Amino acid sequence: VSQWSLKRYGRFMLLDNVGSSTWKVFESSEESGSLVLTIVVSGHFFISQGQTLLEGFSLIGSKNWLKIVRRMDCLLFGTTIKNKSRMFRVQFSGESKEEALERCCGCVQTLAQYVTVQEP
Amino acid sequence: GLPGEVSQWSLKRYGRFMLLDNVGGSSTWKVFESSEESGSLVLTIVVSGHFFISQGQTLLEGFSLIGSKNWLKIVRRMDCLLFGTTIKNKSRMFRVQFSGESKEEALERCCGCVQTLAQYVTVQE
Amino acid sequence: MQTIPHYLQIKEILQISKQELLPCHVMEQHWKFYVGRSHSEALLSW
Amino acid sequence: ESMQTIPHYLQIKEILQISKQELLPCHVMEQHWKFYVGRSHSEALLSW
Repeated sequence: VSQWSLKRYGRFMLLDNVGSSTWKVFESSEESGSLVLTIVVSGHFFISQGQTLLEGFSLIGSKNWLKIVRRMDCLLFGTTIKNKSRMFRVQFSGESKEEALERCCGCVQTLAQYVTVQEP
Repeated sequence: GLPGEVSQWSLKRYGRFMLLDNVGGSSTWKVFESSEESGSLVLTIVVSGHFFISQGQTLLEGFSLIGSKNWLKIVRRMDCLLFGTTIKNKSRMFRVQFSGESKEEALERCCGCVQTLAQYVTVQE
Repeated sequence: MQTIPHYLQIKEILQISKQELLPCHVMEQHWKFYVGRSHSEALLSW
Repeated sequence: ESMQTIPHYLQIKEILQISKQELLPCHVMEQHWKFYVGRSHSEALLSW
């Protein structure tokens, strides 16, 4: 069981015009809880802030529907499911840029056992 | 190595059913997995007709099989069992998946359990 | 429980969350869902 | 539906459902996907 701490996490949003593209952003903070992504040995993936589940799916057999791409210390996730796709991204917490970059790189490693991770 | 009036099956997983709240309900299983750091799930039937699930030194379920027809309903499907209780008016559900070397080994051991269970209560198939 | 044999070596108990408790009518629906006639996927999926 | 298995050590009580506005057709995403892919917009993913 390996978990990494997150600074922010964002959902891609398509605002109706009365479309324009925005991100619904979440930030880890004392009044809000800490963003934490965890990867179970089984092959399950979660993103949670305190006691609320933000993301939850199974990495196994996900080459077909789930693509993720790394950039620096950020992962972007794109998921197609019953012919409807969507995105969310994440920025790994860390003391510096050198600290955080590690944990992101650790994670894309841990991810590799189930999906390939585009990496520039 | 315990006395011979206790039967134990080791288990691979155990799951408590629970409702989750949508913020802006939906259902899920709270899951415990046998693990070296986490200790070993075991199902234990004593000949008193007492049933225990436990992991390490932690009791997870505990009740008596005798006269549990009104309130307890059990269902098998391959190497898993499902348990449904209905005590007072409140109700809950948990499930277990047995463990072994092969899908047949686990199935063997599951079925062994239900036979020991079938001594005291009916279990469906 | 209330009477645990000593050889089990029981020290702590994991009590039932409020969210694991269902009104009966509400549970009886999920039960029929999982009793598997229609499909057994969800009872062996983990 | 939503994730039918959660380990016990996460301690999850609530689930933030998926907004119908977050589900886009598979190609409008792929346009938006390709943007963050390319080198022209390297560092455009660290926007926030």
